[PDB]
Amino acid sequence: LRQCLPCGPGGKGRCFGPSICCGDELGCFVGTAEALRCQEENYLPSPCQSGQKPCGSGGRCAAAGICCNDESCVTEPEC
Amino acid sequence: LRQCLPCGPGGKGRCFGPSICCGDELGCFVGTAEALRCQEENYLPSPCQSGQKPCGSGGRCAAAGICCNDESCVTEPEC
Amino acid sequence: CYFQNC
Amino acid sequence: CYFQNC
Repeated sequence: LRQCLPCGPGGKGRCFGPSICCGDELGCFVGTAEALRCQEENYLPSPCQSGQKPCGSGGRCAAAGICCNDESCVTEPEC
Repeated sequence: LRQCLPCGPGGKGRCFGPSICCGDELGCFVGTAEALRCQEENYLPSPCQSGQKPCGSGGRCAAAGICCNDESCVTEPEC
Repeated sequence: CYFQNC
Repeated sequence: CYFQNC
């Protein structure tokens, strides 16, 4: 059980997908420079999952009011 | 016919949703500081739509390989 | 306003 | 690797 590689502003956020980096007080970076290091997960053998509270289609609450899976992010009031 | 309010790094990107800011060489900011000014669209009477190439569920290609509508962003190789 | 929000 | 990608 591990969250995926850290990313973004001072490694505060964490990876939810190859191109998704989200943080508690950060929000979500979808395909921005902050998400570049998230590609590295594709190389690690061990399976990871970030977030804690599940929502939507196999997603986890990535940031405030944001639910993300490994390829998308959506607004879910329950996050 | 108008794109929604500008946002992000040097107002280079534009709004796709109340909390979504995307840019050509920027990527997508979902619920980050760069998307704060996107809330302002909710106040303007005139309807707007950013992007050009449609994709997914009523989305527009927001950035490289990214499709977004007013509430979500997903990876679509066709963008 | 966003198209589907107007 | 991301769970559904592994």
